Parts: sequence; C-alpha cells; structure tokens
Amino acid sequence: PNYALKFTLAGHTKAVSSVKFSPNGEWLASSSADKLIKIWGAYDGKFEKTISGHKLGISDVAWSSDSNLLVSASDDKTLKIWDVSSGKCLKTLKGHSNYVFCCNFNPQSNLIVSGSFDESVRIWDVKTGKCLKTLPAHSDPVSAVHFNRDGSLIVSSSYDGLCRIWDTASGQCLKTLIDDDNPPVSFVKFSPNGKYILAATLDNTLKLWDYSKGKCLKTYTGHKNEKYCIFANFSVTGGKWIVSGSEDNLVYIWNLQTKEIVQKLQGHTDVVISTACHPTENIIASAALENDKTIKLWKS
Amino acid sequence: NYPEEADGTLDCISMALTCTFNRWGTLLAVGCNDGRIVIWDFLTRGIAKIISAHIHPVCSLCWSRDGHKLVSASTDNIVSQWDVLSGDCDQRFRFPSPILKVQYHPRDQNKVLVCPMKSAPVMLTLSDSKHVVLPVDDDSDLNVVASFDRRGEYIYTGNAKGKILVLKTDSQDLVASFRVTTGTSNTTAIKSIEFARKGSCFLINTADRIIRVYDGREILTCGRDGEPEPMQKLQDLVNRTPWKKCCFSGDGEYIVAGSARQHALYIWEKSIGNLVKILHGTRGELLLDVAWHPVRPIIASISSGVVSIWAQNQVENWSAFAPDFKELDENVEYEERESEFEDEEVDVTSV
Amino acid sequence: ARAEVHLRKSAFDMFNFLASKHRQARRATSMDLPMPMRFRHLKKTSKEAVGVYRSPIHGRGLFCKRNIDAGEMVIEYAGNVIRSIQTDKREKYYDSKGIGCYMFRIDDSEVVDATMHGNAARFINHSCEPNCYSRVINIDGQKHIVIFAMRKIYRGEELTYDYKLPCNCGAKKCRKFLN
Ligand SMILES: Nc1ncnc2c1ncn2[C@@H]1O[C@H](CSCC[C@H](N)C(=O)O)[C@@H](O)[C@H]1O
Ligand SMILES: [Zn+2]
Repeated sequence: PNYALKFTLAGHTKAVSSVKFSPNGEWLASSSADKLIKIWGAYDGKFEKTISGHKLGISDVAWSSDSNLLVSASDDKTLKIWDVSSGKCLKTLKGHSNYVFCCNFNPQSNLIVSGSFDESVRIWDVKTGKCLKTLPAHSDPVSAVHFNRDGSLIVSSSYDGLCRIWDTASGQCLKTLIDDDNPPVSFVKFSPNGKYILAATLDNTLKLWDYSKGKCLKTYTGHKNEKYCIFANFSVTGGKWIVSGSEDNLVYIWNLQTKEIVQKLQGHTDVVISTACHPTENIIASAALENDKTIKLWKS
Repeated sequence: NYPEEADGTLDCISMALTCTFNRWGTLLAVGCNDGRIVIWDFLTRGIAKIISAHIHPVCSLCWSRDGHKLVSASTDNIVSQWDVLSGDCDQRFRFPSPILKVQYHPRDQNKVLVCPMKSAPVMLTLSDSKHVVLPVDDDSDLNVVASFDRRGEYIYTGNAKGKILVLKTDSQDLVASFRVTTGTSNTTAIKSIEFARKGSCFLINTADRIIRVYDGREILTCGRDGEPEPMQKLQDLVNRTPWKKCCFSGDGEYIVAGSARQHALYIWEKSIGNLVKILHGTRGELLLDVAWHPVRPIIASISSGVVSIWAQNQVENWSAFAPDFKELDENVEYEERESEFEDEEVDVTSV
Repeated sequence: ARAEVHLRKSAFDMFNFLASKHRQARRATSMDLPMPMRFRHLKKTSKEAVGVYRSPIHGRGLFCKRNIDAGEMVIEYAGNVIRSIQTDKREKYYDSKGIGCYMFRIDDSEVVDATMHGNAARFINHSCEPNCYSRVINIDGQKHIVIFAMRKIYRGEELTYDYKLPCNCGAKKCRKFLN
C-alpha cells in the first residue's frame, strides 16, 4: 500500500481521453481528442510515437492482445483503425449516427464492439470492417460495454439503470440487471473470471453484483463519483485494491477487504476519468482531464 | 434447437461441391468445381481464407484430430495430407480415377483409409506411402462401403448386398457379420453407413428408402452371425422420397435427412424419431449436400453453389428484457397475499 | 465527449423497445364457425397476426403487417384479473411507482389489470375514430375481452378500439373524456 509517484508523462494538449496499459504490461500509452494518440512508455514515460490522421476528435482507443492494433472511436463517427507498430490508416469505418464514445475487444481479438451514442450497439470486423450486427440496446446512449473471459457476453451501461447482459453469438438480452432506482450506469465490466459484476452507478457508491446469484455484497464509502463516467478497476497485484478516478483531485484506490478510506493518492488538478492497472506489477495509471494533461506513474 | 425458418444464406462462392466442419464444427472447407481451399468464419458469417489448390472437383475432405491438418481427393487420385497453416502436398500416386472416400483414423492421423469407387477399401499409413488392402468376400459387388467407428476400434465394411463385415483397424478381426432383409423379398443395396458423436447409436441408409437405427454394443453382444433388429425404422410415408444424404445432430439426437428429389427436407430425432418439421424450399432447386453443426442448428445446404442456411427455434419473449413482466397464458385470477397489507469476503477473480 | 455531463438519462419505463428502427373467408374469426373454434383460433393467431412496435400516436403500439378483415377477432386483452377493490390498491401502487395503469374490465365485479400480468394488448392506443371494438364473449364459463374489428385494417395501421382526458387520437370525433 505504498504506491509512489515516479514520473510525469507530459505533452498532452487537450483532455486526456484514456490511459490504459498494453496487454504486454510494457506500454502505458494514452490519447486525447486532439487527434494525438500519444504512445508513451510504462516505466519512465519515454516517447514512442503519436497517431494522427483523423477528421474530428477521439473518444476511445482500445488495446488488442498483441499490444499493437488500436481501433479509434474517433468523434468524426468513424472507426479508424491504427497501430502501435506502424500507424497506418488501416480501415476507416463510418456508420454510427452519433458519437462513438467507447470501444472494447473480446479476448479473442476478432470483434469490434462499438458503444456509441446512437443507442444501437453495432459490431464491426477487425479484418475488413463490416457492420456485423446491430443490438437494439436501449433508449439511452452507451457509455461502457465489456466482454467476459472469452467474449460470449456483452454487459451494458445504460442511463436508465439497466445492465443487460447481452448475448454475443445469437445476440439477445439474456439477463437484465434490475433496479427500482434508475441511475445513470457509467462503467460496467465483468469480473476477470467472468462471474461477477461491478456496476458503477453514479451515487457515490460502487456496487459489486454477483452474476450467478445477482445480489450485491460489498460497497464503498467516502468517494466522489456523481457527474462523470469515472472508470473503476480491479487490482490483485498488491492487495485486493480497486483503482478508480477522482473528482476532488485524488486517485481513488481502496480495498474490497476494507470498503473504506485506507489509502489515498494525490496530485492531479482535474477530474480523473480514466484509470488502469498493470496486470502483474504495481503500476497504476492516473491521468485527469484538460486541467491536468499529465499522467502520474504511481508505483509500489 | 431444431432449425425452422429461412435465415438467408452465404452464397459468396459458386460451384460448391462438398463442405466439412472441423472437430469443433467451427470451421468450414468447401472444395468446388475448381477445388479451392475456401475457409469461413461463422459468427461473422464471413469468409476466413481462400486458397486455390487444383482444377478438379475435390470430392473427399477431412480435418484432423486437433482440427489443424487436412486431406484432399480430386479426380486425378491426388491423396495427400494437407494442412491449415500452409496446406501443402505430401503424397500422390495412382488410384482408379473415381475416388469416393478417404478417412483418418479417429485416434491417429497416421492411419488413413482410402475407399475408391469400384475397388477394395485400402488403408494407408501417413508416415510413408504404405497401403493395406482390406479383404473382400464377394469380389463381384466391388462396392463395399467402409468406415472407422467413432472411437477407432473397428472398420464396418458393408457390400452392395446388405452383408455386414466388421474388421479390426489393424488385424481384420471378424467380430461381427450379418445381413438384413425387410418385407422379405431380397436384400438391399446399402446406401451409406453412419456414426453419431455421443456413443454408438448409429444407422444404415438402404436403397429401399428406409433408414434403420442400430447400436454397436448389441452387435458385439451377438458378436458374429446374430440377428440385430433395428432400433428404429425411418422412411417416408406419403411418397417414395429417395435419399441423397442423411446426418445426425451434433450429438446424435436429432436425425435430419436430405432428399434427392424436391429440395424440401425432413427432420427426425433418434429416440422418438418423429417427423417434427418439413423444411421446405424452392422446387426448382437440386439439393446436393447437407452439413450440420454441433452446438448450433446450422443446415449447410449446397445446391449447385448455392449454400443456404436455415437456423432457428430461438423465439424471443419477455421476462429477460423486463423480468417484472409475468406473461400469463390465459386469465390468471388470484390474490397474491392472504393479507394485502453477511460480510463474506467473496473472491471476484475466482477462476 | 467526456466533459459535457448531459441530461436525458432516465426513462422510467419497465420495457425498453425504443431501438434505432422499430419497423412498424378462411379464418374462423371471420367464418360462422362456433365461438370455441374462434377462441382457440384467437390465442394461436394473435401471436402471429400482429406485433408490438413504437407508436407515434402514443408510446409503443400494435402495428399489424397484414390486411386485417372486418368484424373478425384481433387480440385478447388478458392480464391480472384482480378484484374491483384491488384496482384501487394497484392504482395507488403504480401511482407511487410510475408504471402506467391498464385496467379495462368485463363488468362491475372484477377488472382485468394489465401491469404485472399482461400481453401485447397493453400496446393498444386510443383513436376516437377507431378500427375495432370489443364484445364480452363466453368460453367454458370464463369471460374474455376480445377485440373485434370494424373494417378492412390495412398493412401498417395501428390497432385502436373504443375504451368508453385529452387523447392523442388525431380524430375529429374526439370526446376528450374517458370516465
Ligand atoms: N392514443 C393515445 N393517446 C394518448 N394516450 C393514450 C393513448 N392510448 C393509450 N393512452 C394512455 O397511455 C398509456 C400507454 S403507456 C404508453 C405505451 C407503452 N407503455 C410504451 O411507451 O412503450 C395508457 O395508460 C393509456 O391510458
Ligand atoms: Zn385523442
């Protein structure tokens, strides 16, 4: 529980869109809506390259399992596909009628889920880029989706309090996570086994739901998450820490064993919207929006 | 489960001759009139890979025990082991130019059984160019369909005269032999020998347009020269309906058979074996090939390049979208009440 | 785009149909065949004659894709057959919960509610010049709310009847009173 600040990955010109680690655990790269996907290192913040070649801003970039192929959820309503290795304009894939906010991958690295603001979860192809299907998801735009341990399920983060665990192959609603409240569900993800649900509803309270049973077990107190779609994570490299972004210029990292305030990290000057965990070692991604533009290497 | 309606098609490649799913059912190779190595993906319903191989219609295709090696048989006796990585030739020598079947041993991709048209079935090793010819009693039929079982124990060699002859995969042991007649006039030309995926319940297609279900366990119980009765006789009721191809389900539970006349296809089970649905089609279409998928109700229907697919029995309802909605069937009157008014540290990464 | 925290988030709707598209004599109910044959035909064919799609009239509706004939059966309004004083309890309850109340009756003894238990007949809008009505039938001692047609109802026409309150009917015979 002694994550120490190491370096600063300075250079961003707008609000940092995302800070996620590469699947090799060796490239904590980043991006923003300035058409500058700034590929940085992981241990010192060494510059590698910068992806450009869009029309409008960039919402989301997601990691393929070879740490190389990057799809861009760019705000020109395209799915422009780029590369850590080359950076060629591989496939520009239009189609969504509204802003493609988030994008993720199956663990098989052959599908492009597309969580856009157009209320239709369409699926796209890695090799060529055909609109594979179109999920009648919600009467709300999509903020976050995820696949399970293989890619057979799609969880939804709707805005009227619905987390429908969608099928992927046949593609129908299998289970709707029900709530009498209708909170704006921000960032859902499956557990790394695929059998538990962390529904990040915007009520200053994270919710760990079971997938088999379906009831909540543990929550968290004393954190500020109401407005932005603040990302949450899972960390087992040190303790059982839960890494999340902040709004009062902190780095929200607490334990499922504790559920309360036991460790805080600090130094940002804006709302931290994106956080991530190193899969093996104790490196934690922390970078805020436009009033910070810096990425802070916390390291135990 | 049992596929019902139209579902469209993937007619991306014409002149389609044969089609084969891999060990998991998840890949697909179609040799065509030119005989190319054309590969698909199924959830995308897209083409995976196209490799040109030859010019001839490649008839026989089979995957491997890992689902990563292949085999081919064109008109010019080209019988090599093929691959899914590069797909390159290994062996090629003389056979009679009509070739029916090659068949890997289901526990060894060394032992392969080559079945020509009017020749004895010949078992080849794939370590080298060795070949072992299985014995034929008649030598007047010259049409003895043979197949390994699902496990790898025995070879079931049956002539055109309804005579069964079982051989062991290495020592040719006649542990069982019999013959069948029904509505007894004479024997019947054996159309095909089949095998399921779960167990040993299997069937025989015969030229009387009647399909008789069997089981190798009672065959080995009677051993040689018993009277094995069929588990179930399957046929057409109103008409003749001559058959081109039959197949099990992905475990051997449903049994769906393809007619050779009408392009309107018939579905049965194994246990009951009821005609549950006639899958219709265009009358002006010639059915040529049928394939089935293990964990999905795919009907791969090659009809002269047209590969059309019918895949259903999934009908959407409510209470998964809105689980508060309790869909009654008829009018349910009731009163629900007889009086109308902890810290377990649970692992989240438990793999 | 990650900075403008926008409104228009919660919908207060238990069903979520609002997709991108929402694509809106032989039969016994038109024959002189008896009422048990018509009622057995009704449950098997209301599942396959009509469909629920998003309604520009109000909410989500019942948009048929078939030339529905005149005077024949269309759909059966089946749901919670609750007592007449459980009506007021569930009205207070779904006033406290926001789910729309669906209480059409057979008589003044028990009223069919359509909130928990229901069918596609929940999605029937009101036109003051409708294309259907209803008649109380008698099957096997039970009574059934059966929506009988009026004219040839074309492909794409949403289905409405007389309920007997300003409406979105769009008709010029409008009562604006449904009490
Ligand atoms: N034609 C119409 N115009 C205005 N309100 C109507 C109407 N028809 C029915 N209503 C009222 O509106 C409610 C329908 S709920 C609206 C439809 C559906 N629940 C949906 O949105 O998906 C009913 O309680 C009914 O009393
Ligand atoms: Zn009106």
